Amino acid sequence: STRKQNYMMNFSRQHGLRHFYNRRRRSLRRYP
Repeated sequence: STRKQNYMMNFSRQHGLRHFYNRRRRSLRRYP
C-alpha cells in the first residue's frame, strides 16, 4: 500500500468509526 492508499485507508478507517456510531445513534432513535 502506497501513501495515498494509507490515506484512503485512514479516511475509510475514520469513516468506519463514524459508521459505527451512526448505527449506535440510530438504535437509540429508530431501529430498524
